[PDB]
Amino acid sequence: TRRRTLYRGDPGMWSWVLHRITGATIFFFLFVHVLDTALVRVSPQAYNEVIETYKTPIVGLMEIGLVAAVLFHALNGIRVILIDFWAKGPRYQRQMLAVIAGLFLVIFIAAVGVIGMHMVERF
Amino acid sequence: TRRRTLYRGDPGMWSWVLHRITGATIFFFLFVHVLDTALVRVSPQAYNEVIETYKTPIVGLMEIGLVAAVLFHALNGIRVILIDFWAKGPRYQRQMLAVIAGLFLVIFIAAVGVIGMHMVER
Amino acid sequence: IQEHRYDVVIVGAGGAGMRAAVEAGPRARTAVLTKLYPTRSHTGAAQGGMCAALANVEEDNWEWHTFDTVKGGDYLADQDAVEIMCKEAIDAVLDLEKMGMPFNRTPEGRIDQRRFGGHTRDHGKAPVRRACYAADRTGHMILQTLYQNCVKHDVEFFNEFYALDIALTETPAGPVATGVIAYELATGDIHVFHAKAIVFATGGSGRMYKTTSNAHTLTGDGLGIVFRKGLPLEDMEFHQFHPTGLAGLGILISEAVRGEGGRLLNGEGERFMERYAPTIVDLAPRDIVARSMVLEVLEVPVYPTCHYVMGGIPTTVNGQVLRDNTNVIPGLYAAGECACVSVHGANRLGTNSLLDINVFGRRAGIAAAEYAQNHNFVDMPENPAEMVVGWVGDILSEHGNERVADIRGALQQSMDNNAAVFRTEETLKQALTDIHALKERYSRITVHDKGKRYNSDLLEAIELGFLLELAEVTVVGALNRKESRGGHAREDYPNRDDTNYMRHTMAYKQGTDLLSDIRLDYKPVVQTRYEPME
Amino acid sequence: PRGIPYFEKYAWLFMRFSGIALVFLALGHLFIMLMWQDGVYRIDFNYVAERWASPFWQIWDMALLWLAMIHGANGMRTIIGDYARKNVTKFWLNSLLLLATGFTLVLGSYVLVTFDANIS
Amino acid sequence: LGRPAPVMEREHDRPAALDHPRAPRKPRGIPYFEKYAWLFMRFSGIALVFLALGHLFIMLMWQDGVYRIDFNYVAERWASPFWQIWDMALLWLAMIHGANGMRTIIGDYARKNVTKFWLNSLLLLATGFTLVLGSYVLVTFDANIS
Amino acid sequence: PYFEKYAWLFMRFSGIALVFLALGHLFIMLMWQDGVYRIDFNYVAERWASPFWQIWDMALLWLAMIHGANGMRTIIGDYARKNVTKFWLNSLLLLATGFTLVLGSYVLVTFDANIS
Ligand SMILES: Cc1cc2nc3c(=O)[nH]c(=O)nc-3n(C[C@H](O)[C@H](O)[C@H](O)COP(=O)(O)OP(=O)(O)OC[C@H]3O[C@@H](n4cnc5c(N)ncnc54)[C@H](O)[C@@H]3O)c2cc1C
Ligand SMILES: CCCCCCCCCCCCCCCC(=O)OC[C@H](COP(=O)(O)O)OC(=O)CCCCCCCCCCCCCCC
Ligand code: HEM
Ligand code: HEM
Ligand code: HEM
Repeated sequence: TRRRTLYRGDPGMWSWVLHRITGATIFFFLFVHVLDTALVRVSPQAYNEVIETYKTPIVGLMEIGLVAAVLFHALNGIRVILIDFWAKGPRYQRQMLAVIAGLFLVIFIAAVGVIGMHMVERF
Repeated sequence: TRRRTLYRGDPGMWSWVLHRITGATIFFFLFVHVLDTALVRVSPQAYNEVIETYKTPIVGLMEIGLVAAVLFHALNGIRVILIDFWAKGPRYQRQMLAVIAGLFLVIFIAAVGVIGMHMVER
Repeated sequence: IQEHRYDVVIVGAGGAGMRAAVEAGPRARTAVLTKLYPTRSHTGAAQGGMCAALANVEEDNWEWHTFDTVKGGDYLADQDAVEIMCKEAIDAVLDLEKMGMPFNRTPEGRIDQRRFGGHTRDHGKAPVRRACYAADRTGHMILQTLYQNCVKHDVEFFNEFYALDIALTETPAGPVATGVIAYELATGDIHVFHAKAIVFATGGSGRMYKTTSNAHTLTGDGLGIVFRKGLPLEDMEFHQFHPTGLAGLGILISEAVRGEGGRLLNGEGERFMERYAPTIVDLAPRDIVARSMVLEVLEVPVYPTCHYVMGGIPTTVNGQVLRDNTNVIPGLYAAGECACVSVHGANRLGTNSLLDINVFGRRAGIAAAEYAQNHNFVDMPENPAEMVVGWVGDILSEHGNERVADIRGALQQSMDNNAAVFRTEETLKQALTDIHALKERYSRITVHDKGKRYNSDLLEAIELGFLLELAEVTVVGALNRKESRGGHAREDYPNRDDTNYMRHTMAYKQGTDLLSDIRLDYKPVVQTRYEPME
Repeated sequence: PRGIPYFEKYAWLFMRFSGIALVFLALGHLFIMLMWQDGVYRIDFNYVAERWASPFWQIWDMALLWLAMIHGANGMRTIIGDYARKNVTKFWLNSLLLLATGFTLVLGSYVLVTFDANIS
Repeated sequence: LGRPAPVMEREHDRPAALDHPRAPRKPRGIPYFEKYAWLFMRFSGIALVFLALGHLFIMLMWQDGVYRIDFNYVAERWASPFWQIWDMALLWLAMIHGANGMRTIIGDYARKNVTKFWLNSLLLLATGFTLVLGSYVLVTFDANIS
Repeated sequence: PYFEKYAWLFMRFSGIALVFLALGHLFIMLMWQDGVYRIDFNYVAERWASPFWQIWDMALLWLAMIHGANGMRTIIGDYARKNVTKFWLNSLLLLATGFTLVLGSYVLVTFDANIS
């Protein structure tokens, strides 16, 4: 028997689950992408072939998704490092969390705007 | 509260103080040497510039001081290694110290003579 | 039906139970029977301090404490045991500290003490700063420390084991206690623990009142068990009703109002306590304060709540269950709030309870361990669990038109409207008729589980039986005592008749079924130096 | 005493310190790649070759590779330790992780160290 | 009146019960790390005698000392496997030697454990930076840089 | 602690890898075209102009040297009677292994075809 139920606890819990998910995302991408970059010790034409197949609109929205993942992971990791090293850290947990929510929204709407204007002028 | 006391102990104590001081001197100099040598991957002219500024009389006196630091550190470190490995080391401590005082004197005055000749002929 | 061969067997895990367990832990092969976990015990509810004359902040000796404790109990306390308790109280507090308890410390670093109630300088002069405390949470720290030490010395706890009766073996020199028949809640299996000594530390019994301050698990089972085995109970009609009682439910309000400017304003918009009892503002004894408030109501909201029971199993100083006035049951000990060593007498002084449990739990544990070392196993009768197994089976396999909840609710409502802070003759007789009717209704009740894994209506019904017995004892004793002394207070006879009633009253169970009679004997009060005066 | 003593303390500290460094490394990489001149739409072999003709970017990319791979490998070690129920599964998954991490570090280091602009 | 009790708390992060008088002294680090750091200082000193003193001799005393040194001199010396390996061994041995020595120095001059932690972190950072920069310059050097 | 368990496991795993590495090396060297009788600097230079063979030889060097060094550590531990002898023999082994790894890695990393 296995019951299925949602705990509905702190917001730091959802921060941690997003942290874990985005970290694993970047790890798998990094494996694949170090390979395709290692294709540069083979041929300029091989490298150009591959990275040109990386210039499609699907891969563009995926670039936006990966930008989001790395940005959230970086901000939340700063929060975690602060909690651990700063002695008054655990008191301002939720303050830091709201601050990095704000920073993420700002920087990410800016980054989507820039990447979007590039994708627009490229079509 | 804090009192100022000179303990006035063994000569091995002053050997250890000098060993510590000269070792830290070499450590900091080495940080700087490695940076200014890393400057060899940017251009020939940048490297030539900074080392031409390292060929002055002030830096010549400093290089003599660095020779002294490295020489004393090496010799007293040989003494320390012998004390730790050779089973009759601790007996002959304080004779090793006289030996390395003499060695430092001869090697240092020879080296400073050669370096002073180089610095004169310019 | 398992059977364990053991030595000193402690029934309870509160302050007294775990004190006895850390004493008789190394000395013998001890088992501890608890119906809760050792840290869910009432002791943990204790917010106040624990007073012992350590003389750190001020200077005070143990004779001042002895006088305070003898005058508080309205001259019914055995002054032998009072002296012994104070003298050992100093060292009991120190031993708790040396076991690791986090007391509050003085600028110099010994132990901090603060004032409490009627602990006065010498025979009524000034407060003394006597009560040693840990925080707003003193009983919890005592409980945690004793449990940590029982963990350290690797005591064998039997958690959630409802001890339902004891096996008394009869010998030519009388009866002798052999084993305890427990009911493991977790598996339904009856266990029989064979012991040489048996310590009862099962706490008090306030749950026979509607509005009370005791845990839901404080029904009174040491009292009920030793009262069913034929042994007596001492002066059960002395219940201390606390004044601050959160008129809604009954929770105690000794949280903050105690050591501050609590303006007891009641009636419509008036202050009363000095209109009634001047010469002291509001630090009068708890029973006096409660009588005042109640007779005021008879002419944040608070209301008195049954708080403590001064009666219980009669006991010597070394912790032995004396059978009548001078005999003793061999191999049977008692400690804590279930035991009546006759220290509080007719009214309990604040902070003397944790003190009492420490001192006399240690004494009873030592005594039971050394008895188990000296003597040996005596015998046991044939399959001594027949009565308990028949009891449980009879309760289980039957169907009746009564519910434990309704019987218990009616018992508590009657015992609260009648045998309470003010009680009268016709009042107590109404209570007696009500308890007899409820006792004959308890014969036909039902349980709705019939399972054997975690059966709780079963034990709820058994505890209701215990409560009915103790309620009968209380009402009949309080109908007997025709005076107003201490927590007891009658409106027919309103002043302390010291010519006939300066004597403990003891109750013996004649029959064996529920509806039976009770014989009321007496017991003299040991007197050393403090003759009555007021 | 289940593993190497004081290994968990230093893995913990390494995650913190490599995070502090990877903020700059990874976010500067993403910035300069995606939102500087034409983003991806300027990237090709010539772009890579003129970027890797600079000690700055060479050391930047090697530090990024090593820090990111050791960081991710330690994090996935933690994830495996929290999700694998059988000890044999945990053993073989940690071995697969170690193999893939070693292969990626070897390949990336080879490419960086050996890259030559003039290949054809 | 009595004598106020002595406070045993050194700093907030330090359990006082760690410096209890009757507390058992047990090792507070990786086992056998100090033995091997000690042995490393001895052996790397034996190697550094030759490496460092030969470096100093050839630089300062051989032909015209520093007054001959420039890019072309460096580029002629590093065209030889002998001098390449000599300088790589010198860099690695000297930096690990000095960093372990300064580990000792910090450990016995820092009064607080927080200061010790952060100075050891700064030391490890500076040593790592110098090692990777020197290794990069040695490995990836080309005389035809311009 | 746990150093012997991991040295044991390393011998097993490096053996599995070294089967392919070492036996492919021996095959391609001795019994492909003319065996040794074709080997010279030009052969080495055209073999080491390939990422395949470069990584093959570096993996072979590192795995083979750590494997052999651990095995000889075991042999010394089983044959050396005095603790001083064991100490100085393990130090000589560590020195020779480090020197060989340093020299082989230098040669691989720094090899240039156009030397004269
Ligand atoms: C709210 C409140 C506040 C109080 N404040 C104070 C104060 O400030 N100062 C003070 O001195 N006193 C105070 N008291 C009273 C005092 O704490 C008690 O005298 C003391 O707690 C007595 O505990 P005990 O050792 O008798 O056992 P308790 O801790 O009361 O518990 C009895 C134990 O026996 C076990 N047990 C019971 N029945 C059975 C059974 N049938 N089978 C097996 N095991 C059983 C239970 O597991 C339980 O742990 C307070 C009481 C209450 C309710
Ligand atoms: C464990 C720690 C490891 C640290 C690794 C992190 C590295 C992250 C990126 C850092 C790269 C450093 C390489 C420098 C190469 C470079 O800039 O030099 C490369 C530059 C080209 O830079 P750009 O193309 O980006 O403009 O060439 C120049 O023309 C620079 C002109 C003069 C610069 C002098 C720098 C020489 C050495 C001084 C270093 C400064 C550090 C000071 C410390 C006190
Ligand atoms: C290549 C880039 C990165 C990769 C592959 C990566 C991967 C991971 C993974 C898989 C985890 C495990 C998550 C978990 O255990 O819950 C993790 C944790 C962590 N990451 Fe990263 N991450 C990267 C970048 C960053 C950055 C830029 C920071 C900036 C501070 C950072 C800070 C942290 C921290 C502090 C942790 C520890 C989290 C914890 O222990 O709870 N990471 N990383
Ligand atoms: C040149 C030959 C050298 C020899 C023979 C040598 C020997 C030694 C020895 C044996 C010690 C340990 C001393 C002790 O523990 O008491 C030591 C310490 C030290 N060495 Fe060296 N060393 C040499 C070069 C260097 C170099 C090149 C550096 C730095 C770049 C250096 C920096 C240090 C430092 C800082 C210490 C710590 C001093 C102390 O803790 O007392 N040494 N040296
Ligand atoms: C070619 C494929 C190889 C395989 C499959 C292999 C496998 C093994 C294994 C499993 C062991 C452990 C034996 C034991 O623990 O009892 C071992 C030991 C050893 N190996 Fe290898 N090995 C290989 C190649 C090599 C190479 C290339 C070297 C040296 C360069 C080497 C040197 C040694 C030595 C010296 C031992 C110690 C023997 C002992 O302690 O009994 N082996 N080998």
